[PDB]
Amino acid sequence: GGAKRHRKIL
Amino acid sequence: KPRVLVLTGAGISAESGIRTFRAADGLWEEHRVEDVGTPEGFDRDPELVQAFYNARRRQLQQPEIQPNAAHLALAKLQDALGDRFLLVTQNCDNLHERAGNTNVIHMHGELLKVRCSQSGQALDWTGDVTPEDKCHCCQFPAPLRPHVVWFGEMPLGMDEIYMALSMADIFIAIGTSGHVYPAAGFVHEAKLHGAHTVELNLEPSQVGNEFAEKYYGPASQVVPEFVEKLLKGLK
Ligand SMILES: [Zn+2]
Repeated sequence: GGAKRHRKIL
Repeated sequence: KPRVLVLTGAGISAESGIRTFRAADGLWEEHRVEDVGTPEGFDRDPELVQAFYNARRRQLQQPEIQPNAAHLALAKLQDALGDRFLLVTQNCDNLHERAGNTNVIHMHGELLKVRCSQSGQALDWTGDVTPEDKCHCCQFPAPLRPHVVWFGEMPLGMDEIYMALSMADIFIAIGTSGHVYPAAGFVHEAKLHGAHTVELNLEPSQVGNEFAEKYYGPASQVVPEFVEKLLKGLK
């Protein structure tokens, strides 16, 4: 599922 | 009996007094994610980051902090289902454990644990982490970091989670925002493998439309009422 991340990058 | 996989997020612990990144601006205790929730943040200011999690760890263990009715309901669900039940949480708190749940998968780690910066070994820890605290797993004691999965790092127990997602008859997401991946994508996996998807939340998650069944309101009221129907449907 990939690494822990937020939907908004910028 | 149906196989049930439950995913919980920050929403379930909100009533207990545990806060997280606010929806309005993304600040966690008036701190930017970027400063206290990334590997980079730890590297630039280890003293501040360590102090931040020291505060969170201390706050967690205050007398007024207790598992609420939603936590308790999940413990009853595991008792009834036993091995056909799995609880996965994005939370670093220990309220699921205090409520009576066992084998909880903390995919984002735990506040009451630290980790050796050399071996990667996790370690139970309830007090402050000072610069003079080192690991107990290395010949040459290494510095300690919080056992919390930061943004940019790989979540824990992913293999077990995806296996359960494919096996689940019912998938229940509780108090999840839908902003944090891969956790927010779990509902899509469950639905792909034929699971019945349920959302229980104070507010609709940003993937709420993917859930087949949904109920909204305070966790301490919505979760115990959904759990009881389920237990009664089991008869
Ligand atoms: Zn070590």
